[PDB]
Parts: sequence; structure tokens; C-alpha cells
Amino acid sequence: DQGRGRRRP
Amino acid sequence: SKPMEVYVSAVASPTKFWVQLIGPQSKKLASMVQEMTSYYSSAENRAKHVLTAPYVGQIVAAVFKFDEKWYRAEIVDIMPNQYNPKEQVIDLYFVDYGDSEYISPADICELRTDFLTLRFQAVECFLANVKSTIQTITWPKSSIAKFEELTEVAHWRKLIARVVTYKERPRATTAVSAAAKEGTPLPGVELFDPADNSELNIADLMITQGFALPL
Repeated sequence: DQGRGRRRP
Repeated sequence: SKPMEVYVSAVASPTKFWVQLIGPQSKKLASMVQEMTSYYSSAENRAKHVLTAPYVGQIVAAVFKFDEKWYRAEIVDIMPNQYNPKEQVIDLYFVDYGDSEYISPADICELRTDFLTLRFQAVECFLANVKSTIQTITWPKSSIAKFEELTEVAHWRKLIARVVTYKERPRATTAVSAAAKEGTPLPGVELFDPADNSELNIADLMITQGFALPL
């Protein structure tokens, strides 16, 4: 639902 | 208000992302990620901090699968494992970066007290003056990808941010962080890359390449 942040280094 | 140097540290969409401020505090954050990772890499140290009966709101240490480094995290939700009712699955919010992950409790420890000192580094923002190209709220995946590209999220690209507006937080439809429940407004920012050769900032770039519409 496009509410959870994503981090991918 | 004055411009500030930031990294974009995590992205959900152009109207929900997280920044870290560059300065003494970012240097201290990098040092803390180093120290926590070195520390919790030892089983003796982990046994000094074994997790028991975790609860929502608890601030813990957790391993990030994607780099095997240890981070501060907030427990946002706890649910039974559906395969395995004897275990739980934890919804974690990484307080210094802004991303969320679901994790097994086996990958969590209590946080050594002195690691609490540094203020939580991730600040939730939205990009000012834009809205989705979809009007029937949701962003096209291509728009999200474009924003991730322009910000170079999680690759330590310095940007310049300026708070130019505020809006109230939407009512929550999911479990959320304690901070997201304090009544604090969301900052709406201008963002630009001082290293790209464009005079346009990121909002204006997205609008003029058809990835967003003006407000």
C-alpha cells in the first residue's frame, strides 16, 4: 500500500 | 526556513520517504552502526541482551538481512507465526533509516542502554507541490522508481532539502510507530541534487518528465 519504507544498499 | 544537507535513507513513495541530516549526528550514526555491528556480532554480548517477551513500542537491536549490520528498531507490531504458532513475527521500524521489515525474534536483542543516546535519525517527509499522475491515492511504480533514482536512496548521495510546508498525518490504517502517533505534522520539502547539472529540483524534474502532477 506504499506505506512501508524500503532501504536497499 | 533554511536549507539543510540530507541523505534520503528510505523510500515508500514520493509523498512518503525518510531523510537523515548530514553533520555531527550523521557521523555519530555511522559510528554507532559500526559499534553496534561489532558488539552484537559476539554471542557473549548477545547473551548479555537476550530478548524475552517483546512488546509493541519496545526499542531493540536487530540484524538487517541485507547487510548483516545491527540497527536500532522499534517494535511496531507482533503477530503469531502462521506456520508455527509457538513463535512470533515482529513488524520492525528502523528508527535511524525509516524502512520497515518483518523479522524473526531470533534476530533481535535488547538494546544496550548507552546506544539510546543518539536521537532517532530518520525524519519522515513528503515531496512538496506534487501529486500522483493517477487520479482514480497511489503512485505508479515508474514514478516511485524515478524518485528513487533522482534521490539515489541508500547510496549516500547528499541532497539539499528545505521544509516549505506541513500537512497532517493521514489516519493510520496499519500499526505505526509511536512517533507517528504524537500529532506531529509531516514536513513537505523541496529537494535538489547539487551535483546534477539541472536547475530544476526533484519535484520539478518529476513533473516535467511526466512522473508527477503539480498541486
